[PDB]
Parts: sequence; C-alpha cells; structure tokens
Amino acid sequence: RMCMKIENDCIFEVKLDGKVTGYACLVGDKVMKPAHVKGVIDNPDLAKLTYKKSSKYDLECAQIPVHMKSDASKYTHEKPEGHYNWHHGAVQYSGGRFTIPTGAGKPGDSGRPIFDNKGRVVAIVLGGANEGARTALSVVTWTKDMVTRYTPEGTEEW
Amino acid sequence: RMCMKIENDCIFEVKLDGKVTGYACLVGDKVMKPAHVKGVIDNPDLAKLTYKKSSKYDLECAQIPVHMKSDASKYTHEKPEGHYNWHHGAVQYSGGRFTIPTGAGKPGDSGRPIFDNKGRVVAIVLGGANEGARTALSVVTWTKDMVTRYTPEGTEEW
Repeated sequence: RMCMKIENDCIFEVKLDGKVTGYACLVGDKVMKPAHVKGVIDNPDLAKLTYKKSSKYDLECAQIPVHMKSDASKYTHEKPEGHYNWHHGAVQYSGGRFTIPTGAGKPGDSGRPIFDNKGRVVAIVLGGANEGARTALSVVTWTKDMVTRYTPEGTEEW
Repeated sequence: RMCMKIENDCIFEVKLDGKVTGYACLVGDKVMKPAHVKGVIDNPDLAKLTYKKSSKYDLECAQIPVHMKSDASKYTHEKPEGHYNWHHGAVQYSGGRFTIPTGAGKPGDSGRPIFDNKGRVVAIVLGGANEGARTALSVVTWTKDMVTRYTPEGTEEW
C-alpha cells in the first residue's frame, strides 16, 4: 500500500474544462503528461511552465520547479521478469508487455505510473488493447539514454 | 495434472472429413500446426487466416487473433538434462533426444506439445522412430533465433 501514497505526491490531474482526461506525474525532474490529454494541470506552478511537444512518442514534459523535486518520486530501469504494482491492481510483465485483467480500466485514467516492489517508478500508462481476459498496456518505457513507446496492435487510448 | 488443462486451452483440433488428423497449438502468438497434417482447424477464426508453408521444417503457422493470446500456452527455451511431461505420459530428455516408451503412440496424435515442470512449452511432436523399449521422437526444437527439426533415423510420421 506504499505505492498508493507514493502516487499521491507524484500524480497531478489534467482535465478538459474540468472533465479529467489524464494525470501528470513528477519523475526525476520531468512532469510526465501524455500528449493526447487536453487540459490544464491543477497546480499553477506546473501550468505556468513551457512544455515540450512530442507526437510519435506521445509525451509532454517540463522542468518542475526547485520546490517540486522533494515532492517527486525516484525512477528505475530494472524490468526483471515478474510482477509490478498499479493503482487499480497489478501489472504482469512477460515478454516486454504490460498486461492487466479486462475491467480494471475505463476511458480516461491515463498518466498513472507503474511501480515495482519498493516504490521506484518503471512506466507511464497511455492506453491499452483488449486481449481476452488479459488486456495489454500501451506504455512509455525507458533505458539509460532511450525512451521507447510500445503500443500493442488494436490499441484504444484510455 | 496442470499440463493437461494447459493443453486444453492451447490445443485446437485439426479435423479431416470427420477424423482429427492433428493438434494445432497457439504457442506464443501463432498456431503450431505440422505441415504433413491435411485438414481443417475446427475454430473458424484460425481457419480464415493465411498460413505460411514450410516443408524442410515441417510446420505451418499464422498470427492468432487478438482474442487468442490470452488463450495461448507459454513457451520457454530451457532444455536442462532431465524429465518433462506429455499428454500420454512422460518424455525422457538425454543427449538432445526426446524418447517415449513404445506403445504410448499410435498414428495420428501429432501436434501435441511437450511441457516442462511448471507449464512452459518446450516442444511440438511430429513423429518418432521405434527404438527398443524406448522409442524416440522427431520434434520441432527452438532457441533464441533458430528453430531446429531433429528427426531420428528410420522415423515414421505418427
């Protein structure tokens, strides 16, 4: 249940005219906001910044102010074969694919991070493709220098 | 007895004019159907696909639809020296050869996978050569990039 409290400081909410479409999460020094989400961050300090624009990668980030780093979450690049954590349940990792049981995700609810055992962020959910009882997850994934967006076929953004 | 239920979901029936001729398994993201088997997969969704043709390797595979991977059995490349599991009994692995006691296989009954201890697929049986009390197996075997067909001498296709 530590992952939930860790999500509290990191998560931010972006809404279109107040209809929340997605979430923005502080990781290291970047506010992880998906590009498809149209709307306004609630905290002004993150709203008065200039944001990078990326479509092929589907991300938007801006340098968080010096007061927001202590409030952020530490990141990690360990993707060992096994089990991670999520807000609505658990993410099963096998063969480079994040998968969730169908019924745990409605439209919206994008921007929530994925956490490993001891709290280090590993992923930022963008959408997912329905796959039997075990639906997959389009997601932003990262290494030492590279960030990679893995979008399963027939993906619907939620 | 877990291997049997794992066979249940993954294995599909190939039927020729009222006689099942083969078992086609959704291992990984494809249907493992042997090339020698003439006939029709029972589930239409796998029948309305385009299938690749291979003779030297004796296989036929096609991309299973996005609803079939949650039903697909798991794969692995661990071939440690020891004992694995089978539908009709057990497979003894030694010196790169799968061997079964004679009397466990009649003609037909090709396409059944071979499972390790905890359910991960390791092989797809094609035939076998009678060898004393300990008959061998001609099987589809695979590594990181390569698939290898090991057919013992004097092998019949059953």
